[PDB]
Amino acid sequence: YQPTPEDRFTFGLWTVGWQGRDPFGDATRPALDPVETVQRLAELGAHGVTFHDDDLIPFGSSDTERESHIKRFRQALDATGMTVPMATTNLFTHPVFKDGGFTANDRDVRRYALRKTIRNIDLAVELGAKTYVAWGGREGAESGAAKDVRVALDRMKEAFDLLGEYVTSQGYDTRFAIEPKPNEPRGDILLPTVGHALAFIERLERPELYGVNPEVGHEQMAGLNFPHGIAQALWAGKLFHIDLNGQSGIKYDQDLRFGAGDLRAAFWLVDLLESAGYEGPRHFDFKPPRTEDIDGVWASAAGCMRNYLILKERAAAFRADPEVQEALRASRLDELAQPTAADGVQELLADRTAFEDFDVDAAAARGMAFERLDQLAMDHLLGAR
Amino acid sequence: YQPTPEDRFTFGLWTVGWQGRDPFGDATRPALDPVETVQRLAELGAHGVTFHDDDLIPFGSSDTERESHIKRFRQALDATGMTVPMATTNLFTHPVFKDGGFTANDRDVRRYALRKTIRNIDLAVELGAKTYVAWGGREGAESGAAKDVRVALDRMKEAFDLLGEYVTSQGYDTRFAIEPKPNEPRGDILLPTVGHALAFIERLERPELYGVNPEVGHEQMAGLNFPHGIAQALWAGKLFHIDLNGQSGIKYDQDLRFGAGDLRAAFWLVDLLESAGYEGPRHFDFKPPRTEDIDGVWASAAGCMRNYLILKERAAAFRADPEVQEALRASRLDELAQPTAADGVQELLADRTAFEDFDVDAAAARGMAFERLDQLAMDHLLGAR
Amino acid sequence: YQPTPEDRFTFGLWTVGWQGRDPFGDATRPALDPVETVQRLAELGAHGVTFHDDDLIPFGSSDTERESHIKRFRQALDATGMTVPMATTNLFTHPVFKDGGFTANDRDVRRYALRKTIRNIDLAVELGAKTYVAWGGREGAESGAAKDVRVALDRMKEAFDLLGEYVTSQGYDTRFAIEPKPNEPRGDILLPTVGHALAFIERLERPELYGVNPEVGHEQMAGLNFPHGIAQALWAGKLFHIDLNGQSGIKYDQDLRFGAGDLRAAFWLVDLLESAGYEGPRHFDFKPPRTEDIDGVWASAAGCMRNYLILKERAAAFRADPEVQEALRASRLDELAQPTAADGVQELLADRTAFEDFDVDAAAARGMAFERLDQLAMDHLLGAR
Amino acid sequence: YQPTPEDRFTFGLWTVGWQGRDPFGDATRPALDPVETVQRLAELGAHGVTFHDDDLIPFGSSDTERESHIKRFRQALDATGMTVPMATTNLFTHPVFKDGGFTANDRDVRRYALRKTIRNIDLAVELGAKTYVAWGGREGAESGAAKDVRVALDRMKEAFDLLGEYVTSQGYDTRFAIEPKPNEPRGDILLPTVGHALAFIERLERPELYGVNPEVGHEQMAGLNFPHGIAQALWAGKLFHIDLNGQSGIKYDQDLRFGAGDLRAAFWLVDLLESAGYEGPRHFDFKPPRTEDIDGVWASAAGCMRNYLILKERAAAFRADPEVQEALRASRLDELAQPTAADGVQELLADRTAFEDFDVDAAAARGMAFERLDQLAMDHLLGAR
Ligand SMILES: OC[C@@H](O)[C@@H](O)/C(O)=N/O
Ligand SMILES: OC[C@@H](O)[C@@H](O)/C(O)=N/O
Ligand SMILES: OC[C@@H](O)[C@H](O)/C(O)=N/O
Ligand SMILES: OC[C@@H](O)[C@H](O)/C(O)=N/O
Ligand SMILES: [Mg+2]
Ligand SMILES: [Mg+2]
Ligand SMILES: [Mg+2]
Ligand SMILES: [Mg+2]
Ligand SMILES: [Mg+2]
Ligand SMILES: [Mg+2]
Ligand SMILES: [Mg+2]
Ligand SMILES: [Mg+2]
Repeated sequence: YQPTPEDRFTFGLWTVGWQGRDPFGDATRPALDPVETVQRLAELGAHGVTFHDDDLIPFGSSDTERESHIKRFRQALDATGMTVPMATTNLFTHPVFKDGGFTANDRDVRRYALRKTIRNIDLAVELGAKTYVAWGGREGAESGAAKDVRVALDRMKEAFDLLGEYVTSQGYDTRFAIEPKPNEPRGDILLPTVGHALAFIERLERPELYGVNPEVGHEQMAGLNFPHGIAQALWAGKLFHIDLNGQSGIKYDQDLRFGAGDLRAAFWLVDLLESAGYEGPRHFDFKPPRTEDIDGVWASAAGCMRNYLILKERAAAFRADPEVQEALRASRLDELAQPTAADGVQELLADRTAFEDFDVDAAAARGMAFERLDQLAMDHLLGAR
Repeated sequence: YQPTPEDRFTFGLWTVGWQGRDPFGDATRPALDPVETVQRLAELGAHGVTFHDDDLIPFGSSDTERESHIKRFRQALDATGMTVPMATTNLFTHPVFKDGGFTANDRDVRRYALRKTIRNIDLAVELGAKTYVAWGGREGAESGAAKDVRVALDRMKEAFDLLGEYVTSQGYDTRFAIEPKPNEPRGDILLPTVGHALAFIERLERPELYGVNPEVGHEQMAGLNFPHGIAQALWAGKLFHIDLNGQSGIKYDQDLRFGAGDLRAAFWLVDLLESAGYEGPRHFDFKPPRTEDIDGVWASAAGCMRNYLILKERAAAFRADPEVQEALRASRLDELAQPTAADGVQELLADRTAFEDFDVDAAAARGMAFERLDQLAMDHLLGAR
Repeated sequence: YQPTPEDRFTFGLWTVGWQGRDPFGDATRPALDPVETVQRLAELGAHGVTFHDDDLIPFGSSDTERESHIKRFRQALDATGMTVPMATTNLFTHPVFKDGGFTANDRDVRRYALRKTIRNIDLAVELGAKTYVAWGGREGAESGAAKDVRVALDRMKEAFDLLGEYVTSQGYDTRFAIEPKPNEPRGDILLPTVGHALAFIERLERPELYGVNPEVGHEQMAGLNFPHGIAQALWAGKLFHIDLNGQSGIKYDQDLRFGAGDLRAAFWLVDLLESAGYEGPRHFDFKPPRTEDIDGVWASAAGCMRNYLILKERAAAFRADPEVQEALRASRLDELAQPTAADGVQELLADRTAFEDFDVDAAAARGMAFERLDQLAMDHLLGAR
Repeated sequence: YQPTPEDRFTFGLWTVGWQGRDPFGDATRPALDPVETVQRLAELGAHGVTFHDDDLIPFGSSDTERESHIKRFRQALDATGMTVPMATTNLFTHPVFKDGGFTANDRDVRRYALRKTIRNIDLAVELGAKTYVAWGGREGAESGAAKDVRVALDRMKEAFDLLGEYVTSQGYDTRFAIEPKPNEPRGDILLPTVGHALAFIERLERPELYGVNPEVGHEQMAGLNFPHGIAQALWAGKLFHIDLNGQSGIKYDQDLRFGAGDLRAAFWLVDLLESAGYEGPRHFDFKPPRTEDIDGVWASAAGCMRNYLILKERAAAFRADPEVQEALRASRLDELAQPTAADGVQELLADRTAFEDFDVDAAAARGMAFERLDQLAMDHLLGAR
């Protein structure tokens, strides 16, 4: 279960780099230099790194000091072979984005938001990123009249159509992935789930430029089944990126290392990613618990990739097992793939077997055998098979 | 706060008609005849009624006894002036729909599902319904391998495209509203929120025939802000119907009378429905708590409409108040309506005031005054103003 | 991983005998004869069965029909060597209970409830039950003024006090175990968590005759840590019995088979009970899904036992592992067991190294080494180690 | 609805003094001088302020700087007639606490925590505090093996026992009030609910020196009924103090102003405390949103007091209403107060009307009349009545 760069595992600079501050405490670890992070990650067997502009270049740096940062970073990438698949904007930390970035009530703060973003898009594309994520963590409200949602969305649609026009005019090959989240730090964040984000993308001027970047713990802060949501992102053809971590319940977002939190949901997400051939980076946006020192950080981080590869093995052994292939026919998972009525309406209506002569009760009593199948999955996760 | 038929309040036959059975208990009230329900509701001041085929016509009734039911019902409507704005199918109760209706693994049960639905669509349109709701309460799973979600959705899309073709061929003016729900009775239901349902409708053959039918308690079983979701259904132009009730938390769906459960969320939903000019029925899909006898039922039911009209008054007094109109300018809710960059990209990029010369910190310190505004809403809800 | 009576695995008649009617669903299974259930669970390796009074004797039986159901049950237990370690009363199915048993507002319903419980305490004793469970499913409320809850804690205590007087006047060697649950079938239930039941006991006249019977799913309904809840109850000496099952987070109570739901909490639970030296029943309170026929009912009751036995084996190996031992030392679980200040408050107060010359910066710099310890735990659970 | 000291409304220095840094956000406000806060809260009508040791005296101060901060604070309290009813210790901000204070695995951190608490018990006593709050925010865990929780309940009890010995050896007229919280800043926190804190107290050497300090938001984090939780604590005689605020369901702790969040639970809370005759502080533990400047900080601290006073007035009128009295009788809240069986177990057992000749069908047919009683309650709250 040794990670190699062929596995496409990537991490955020801010993940291993998180210093330990939370609503009730101060930093527990030092600030990590992005060069030591690149180097360490490459020795852990990771494939790449990602970044918010303010992880790389500390807010309000001039162009000198901006260059000095990018250059020492670009040397650490060249030397390691590490790649930067995705980058993003910090439109949440500075006191100025307290009521948002793209949907801030103040018109000045909103146009700025966008200048800060376009500036970083040019660094991302230079460094090789093919996805540009946008997590609108400040777009929402703690009270009902503070934000009119129909207009704030007109604004959000305008801010994305503005970005879609600029990439189109510059000829970049970059695509945007919108990252939904139900709450935290705002009381309610706009586009709270993968569903909302999928529907919102269909109202942007050029929908094809836009997908989602789901995050495990996010959808589970809404008590939702993450593999189910990802299957709908896949069905739409909109899983551009995926953020992986752990969450132990409906509570504040924990950002545990992946495989921690809900373990059976972690197994079905690996199973689905792998059975549907997801190509993108397996990115860990997670937070080494502030109880740890730096050794615990790279450890927590190695554990993210270990559990991915272990669950990957158990999901392939499950799908491969003849007895489970048989168990799927027993539960009629082959009949689900069958068209309900390729032939059509006229045919269905006419069919007496489908209503008039249909023995409902015989059919009611055909057991689904779902439990035999789920214990086979349980033994395969546990390696009792 | 006297309900009149001009207020468009409507109820389900199964709401006041619910006998009191739950996962741990038996019926506490008798079965209510749909004629006594029509009559009683009209005397309460309601505008109309709705129905699942099996509320009206008891499952497997022949055509004689089917006619006998519809006719005595149609006489109670004629005599009262009561209207039937919406109807639907019970694709959840009978033991045969234990693994779904439209996405049942068994192909036979699926085509049947549809015959049962098309049959009822013809009764609905005859009776004057303009919306046909579909609540797929059995479409989901309690375990990961029991349902492949990408295929079950291909099936769900096919089942809806099949219905969209039949209305198109018969020339009916009926539209479909899809009702999302996170869970219960299935462990995870497909299309768990308004967001998911909006995005799914964009992949049906004729999207224009389809909207949502949100339900208050549903989105709050996902810990989500219901007014926020409804604003996105409105923005899309997809709020075809709305189901109103109460929910006191993330737990089993309670179906409390409306205004019960989350009261501040009830005030912002009325405020939004009214400020955006929703035309549809104000439908109460709720359940008189089984502690009640029949007097408690019509009482609980009258309380649904009372709280709608009381909250309606407080929302109009809030929007009307000069001091609150002033409070909205103070929080810059007028600037949210303003285009971010009608002029465009070139202009924004060039603008030094929007990035290069922008004083972030002055702007950071412009307080939002959100709290003064939310206490003004609080005094208006409470009638301290 | 095949069970035998040595494992003390038990199952209520109500669990495999669930007919599958839920809020929106008719029963999908035929009732099971009790005598068939003790046979089939004996053949799968069970220790014995438990029951509610109205599980074994139909409500209303008459008092020769009762005689008969008891003789048949007795003979089947004697035939298989199946025990009856626990029994309980049903104070939630019949409508006389719609407002509660011990705390209904109607006095005469609290008298019919108290007398009904004493009838089954006598029978339970004759059959060999040494624990009597009390789950007040209907005690609680939907609205605020409906229940004065300080006077309801008065009526709860009165009942449990008279029940204690009753069994001590009889010389009955039996103890009570109160089962908490936060909600369902009531909006909120009285004594909603483990901590709430434990606190109530201390105010009873004979605190020693009472303990707690916690369920996995009930504490998970409130997002609590079920292993921690079990540890506080063993710390208090009050874990008299337990109900094992699974639950996928905060929603309706599903009662999935033990092992399903939060699989790592089931790992951590079995590590606790086996380490604890808990020697009461491993009782399963689960429902086979209504998707399942009677074969699938037996694949799910066997799944319960199998999951617990894999889990015991994985937890046993985790704790025996040299690696894990060194990591526990590294995370100072041994320092946690040394007293903070056995040297009294006076030498603590004069210990200048406890404050004045405590170095908080060398103490704050130390990593806890919990991510590495938890990854060794994940490795054992997945059979990677 | 203007407050005055007669209303005993208090506020920690940490509440209006929150600078607004959250998980993803830098502080949006300047720190407040303590002396400015007692002045501004005195001018709004407060009773007094509370503090954590490191709120009044900066961590690391030196032991003349400490002298000075105490003298300045004293003089400002004496200037305004502001009291200091409660004080607490900060065992959660500094990294030495990252694994806990009283239950860190490191022994020497449990010694620095115990000594730090005793330093502030002395100071609190001199200033007039008759309640000492203990919120173990960092006591608990993120992973299972990290904390043996039965040995952590040993270390918790040891600390609270030595603290009891300390204050009785001193003759200090002060009592402790343990504050539960389910999670944040730890994945799960020890003593997570009211019931869990109440149960722990009974095992201490001097149960009488300890009570509970529950917060609205903390019980709501677990979806519990906060009015019911407060009623069990007054039933046990243990409500020593309270923290009032608001929370919109299950998610991170927001600490909204009292009145916001679950407005009807705030109604039902104030009905309980005013009916209860609770005469301790009405303490607000809230955060003005980080959206707000310092004027908006004061519009939110004034909102707290105003909401409680409207609510007291609406609840007072609900209970005084003839209509409500008759409805309470109709829902037999008076029968709930008559003993079930004051006539002992023996005449209960021979009362043939308690069982043999109890008619369960005429008892089951009776409505509880709770929807009508709850709608009269909704009418009072909205000022419709
Ligand atoms: O009545 C016994 C109780 O254990 C059980 O059936 C349950 O857990 N209800 O939720
Ligand atoms: O430490 C005192 C405690 O009351 C407070 O600040 C809190 O409620 N934390 O959640
Ligand atoms: O700002 C980038 C974003 O992905 C971030 O890591 C997040 O989702 N925190 O909740
Ligand atoms: O089947 C119609 C549907 O609207 C139903 O009332 C529901 O949503 N129960 O959860
Ligand atoms: Mg995140
Ligand atoms: Mg993310
Ligand atoms: Mg519903
Ligand atoms: Mg509905
Ligand atoms: Mg149970
Ligand atoms: Mg249960
Ligand atoms: Mg507090
Ligand atoms: Mg708090």
